[PDB]
Amino acid sequence: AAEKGFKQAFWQPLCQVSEELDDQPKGALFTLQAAASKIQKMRDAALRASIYAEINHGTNRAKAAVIVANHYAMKADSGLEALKQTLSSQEVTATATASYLKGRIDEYLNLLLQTKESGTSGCMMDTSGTNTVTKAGGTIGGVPCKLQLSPIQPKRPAATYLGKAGYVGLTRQADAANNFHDNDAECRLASGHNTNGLGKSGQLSAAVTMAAGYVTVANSQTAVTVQALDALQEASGAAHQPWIDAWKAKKALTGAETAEFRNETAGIAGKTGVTKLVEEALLKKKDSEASEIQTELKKYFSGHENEQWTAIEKLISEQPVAQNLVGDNQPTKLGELEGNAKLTTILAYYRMETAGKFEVLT
Amino acid sequence: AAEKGFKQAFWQPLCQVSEELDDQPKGALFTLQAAASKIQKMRDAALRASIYAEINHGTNRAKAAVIVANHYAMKADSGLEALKQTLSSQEVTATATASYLKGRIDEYLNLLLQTKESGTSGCMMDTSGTNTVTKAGGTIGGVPCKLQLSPIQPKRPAATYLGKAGYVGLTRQADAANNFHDNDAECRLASGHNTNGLGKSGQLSAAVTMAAGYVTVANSQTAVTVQALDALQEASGAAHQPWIDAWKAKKALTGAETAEFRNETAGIAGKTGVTKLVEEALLKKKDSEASEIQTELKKYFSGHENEQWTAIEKLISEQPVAQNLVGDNQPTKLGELEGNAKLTTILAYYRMETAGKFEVLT
Amino acid sequence: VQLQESGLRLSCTTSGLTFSNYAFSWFRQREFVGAISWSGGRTDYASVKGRFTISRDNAKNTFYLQMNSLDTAVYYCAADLLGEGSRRSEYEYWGQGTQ
Amino acid sequence: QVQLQESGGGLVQAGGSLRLSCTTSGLTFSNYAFSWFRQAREFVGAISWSGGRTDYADSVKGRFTISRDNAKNTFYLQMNSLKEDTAVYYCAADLLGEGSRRSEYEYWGQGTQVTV
Ligand SMILES: *[C@@H]1O[C@H](CO)[C@@H](O[C@@H]2O[C@H](CO)[C@@H](O[C@@H]3O[C@H](CO)[C@@H](O)[C@H](O[C@H]4O[C@H](CO)[C@@H](O)[C@H](O)[C@@H]4O)[C@@H]3O)[C@H](O)[C@H]2NC(C)=O)[C@H](O)[C@H]1NC(C)=O
Ligand SMILES: *[C@@H]1O[C@H](CO)[C@@H](O[C@@H]2O[C@H](CO)[C@@H](O[C@@H]3O[C@H](CO)[C@@H](O)[C@H](O)[C@@H]3O)[C@H](O)[C@H]2NC(C)=O)[C@H](O)[C@H]1NC(C)=O
Ligand code: NA
Ligand code: NA
Repeated sequence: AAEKGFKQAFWQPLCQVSEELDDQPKGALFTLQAAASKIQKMRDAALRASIYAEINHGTNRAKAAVIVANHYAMKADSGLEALKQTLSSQEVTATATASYLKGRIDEYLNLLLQTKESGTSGCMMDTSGTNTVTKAGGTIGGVPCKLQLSPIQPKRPAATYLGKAGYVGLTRQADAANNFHDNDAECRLASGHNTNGLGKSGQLSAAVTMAAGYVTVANSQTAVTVQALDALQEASGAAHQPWIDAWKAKKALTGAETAEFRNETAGIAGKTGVTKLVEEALLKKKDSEASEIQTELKKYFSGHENEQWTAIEKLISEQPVAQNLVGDNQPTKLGELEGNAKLTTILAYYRMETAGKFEVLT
Repeated sequence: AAEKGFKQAFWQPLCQVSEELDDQPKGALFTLQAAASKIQKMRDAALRASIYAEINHGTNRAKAAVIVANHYAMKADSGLEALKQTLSSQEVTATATASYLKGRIDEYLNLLLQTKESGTSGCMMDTSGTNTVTKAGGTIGGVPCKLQLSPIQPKRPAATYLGKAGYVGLTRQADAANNFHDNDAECRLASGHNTNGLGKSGQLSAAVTMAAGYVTVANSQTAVTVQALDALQEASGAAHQPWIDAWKAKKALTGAETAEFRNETAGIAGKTGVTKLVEEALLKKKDSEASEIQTELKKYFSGHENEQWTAIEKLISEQPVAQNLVGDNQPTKLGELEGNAKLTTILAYYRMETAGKFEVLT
Repeated sequence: VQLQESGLRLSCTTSGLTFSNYAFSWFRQREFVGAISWSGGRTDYASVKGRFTISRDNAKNTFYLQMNSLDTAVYYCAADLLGEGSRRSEYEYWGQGTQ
Repeated sequence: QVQLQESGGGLVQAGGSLRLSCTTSGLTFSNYAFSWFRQAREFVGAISWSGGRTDYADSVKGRFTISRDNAKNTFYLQMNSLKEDTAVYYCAADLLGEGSRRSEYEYWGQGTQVTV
């Protein structure tokens, strides 16, 4: 009935959204860290290839390793640019919009939870409208609802209740008076009229919206109405804008999965940086024919397919470094070493060795 | 008087906090981008020094440049690791906690704003308690108070209303009945009693807290009480925990200002990576005395003070690259080139040149 | 990520992508039309040289095809990470096309 | 800002043991080498950023040991055969350091008093 407390069919879908929004900051941390980790993996491979080249000057494979190093260094560079220019804003915006909307929802649900007169009469009722609900651990009446922002550890968020289309559980309501409102439970938050609702000496001067514009509480003796949020379109200035903003921000996320962060499997000539480097440093011409590039790649890689790139990478990974550059009895193969700062100083050592060779050769 | 609507002294400090929390995501984006930009500047300096060392192979100047390159590459490496491990978590946590708290505040303030019966009686009153206030633009009675999360663009972090000690404007209130509550304006949100407040047939079962535990609304005919939040300490499980969470997360921010992101002015031997590289690659010993390091640094830098490092960096910055490697009429001196990907492919060109010259000389 | 063609002057505006990291090309149907390098310092044109001009505006995340003396076909934009502006490149992203 | 916070000091009888801790906040602990100094200023001991190298002053070698717990952002000094050891003990951090008393330290704690 109009002007009565809210049964679980009304507020449980809000709890479901609030719980899922709680995971959005966890996904932001996950993606920002994944982007950095992938950049670091690209940098490690660039450094391994660079070290192989310094050690093996004099062979054609050393020049192949210069090409490999350039590829991975360009990937690391472009990944950092993507992290700066694109992912940081995506993940901050998703974190902020989701957390803000969650704050709006949680403040409203916490108000309903506390606005009760007895164990059978209040603003927040169970499914049947028998008992008022109470906070119990991380639930309200058994429904997961923490009404808190949880500590942030990296995790991929679910998209069950907020997905590409909108808020799946926030559908059009055909009979709020019977499906959302109880028959008996008293709740002044259910209307703006003065007899049973928020007005004191008379009705409120206008309808009141709550939960960032989701629920509209009329100033007369009639049931609430709700926004259908399950089929959203991009908009501005809406009365329920925070719902749109969180939906748009979550749907926009790519994760650390654009081309900068992923290795390539389409042959050597088409790999990032390769053709341009062959043209600029080996052919020394401004524009090349595909067959001219293949001829150069044959000299250094013995081919132009993924298998020849993998073979050079195996030579790089198998190459041992000087034992004094690592601990006693520690691994020496480049492929058994990782960490940007660690590999950086190993490259410096071999550059110093190269300097000593040229000092005599010249 | 108890149970009456709230004058501006009550809600204006909440608007001030809300508007400042709105800037936390902007500052997170600013800091994440600043960290990446500083890493990129370190990498550019590493790449310029690396290119100089390839061009000038076999010289003491080149060996100095290998030491410079190693220094800046280690800084770039460590900065990316700090961005991954420390800054990302700091900024996601500050963004989430601030935005969540802002949502809790804004849902409460928006409720007060709408709960009115006339231009003179309502929950949200002006400074004198004469008129209810209205929202126009991003202001409420002239107070900046958008009650929305603004679009996110980078903005340098600042702190005025939420600082190291807490929320400056949220002080102990010794006379809420006269300073917060009006004399006349009616507002059922000001008490839990049934005559003038939220109760219907009787008083609410307990006190109700609002705005994430900031204000306590009694179930009797008595004035609200508020938490003093201007001198916070770390706590867990508090009724006003979201306020503590946002304060702690903001206080924790270091920005892109730790040692990884800042250049050093403490002489050469103590510069990140330098003594270790001299020991490992030049002396080829595990331990060294300071005099042995100074002797090596004299050979390559002509000294061990900042001025000698700066002098090598000036030589590096003045070194031109081949005109074919830049656009028509574009600068060719290394110090006039910037951008990681741009310098990376120049380094690849000169590594190719070095490989070929090594073949010819041997 | 999305490349969205629009528009005679055609526009291709990206979303979810670091526009400045990518070279961009126009194709039509499948025939190559023109390409611009990631830095914007190089352009290459197919049948269309002297009638069409390709350009980029990094600040607007938009790549453009200015067509003069005209096709008929669907025109598609494509992105190539750090590419040199070549029709032979591997393109990581493509639009849906415009008539 | 970055904080290094020493704890565990106090009044201890000579010949016994005491554990000092240094816990960091706001810093990527795994990026830094850490050292103990003391002032009754002199070097006590150091651990490399990787944890693979430690160095102790002659006056404490064979009596004190040092370790790091990256997972807890904590750096330790285990003091044994306490004697001359009374001083304020300070922890200090050195970016990517090798564990050397000669390094430049970017961050310093406030100290903890040990009285033997
Ligand atoms: C993009 O691809 C490159 C190339 O694969 C990749 O770099 C490689 O990274 C791995 C580390 O993730 C390096 O080490 C290998 O790791 C795998 C998986 O742990 C191991 O199985 C390998 O061991 C084999 O090889 C060793 C050396 O040959 C042997 O000692 C061992 O017994 C095994 O036979 C190896 O440890 C690998 O060295 C690099 N490759 C290069 C060329 O640097 C890069 O990380 C990828 N990028 C991203 C973002 O994922
Ligand atoms: C840490 O310090 C180094 C060394 O100063 C910084 O690298 C340097 O960056 C500047 C640009 O910011 C380069 O300056 C150039 O100087 C000429 C004037 O002679 C001018 O024409 C250019 O426009 C530019 O200003 C300089 O070449 C470059 N030095 C080296 C050796 O690469 C580095 O950016 C600093 N790191 C951070 C994070 O600030
Ligand atoms: Na490509
Ligand atoms: Na240092």
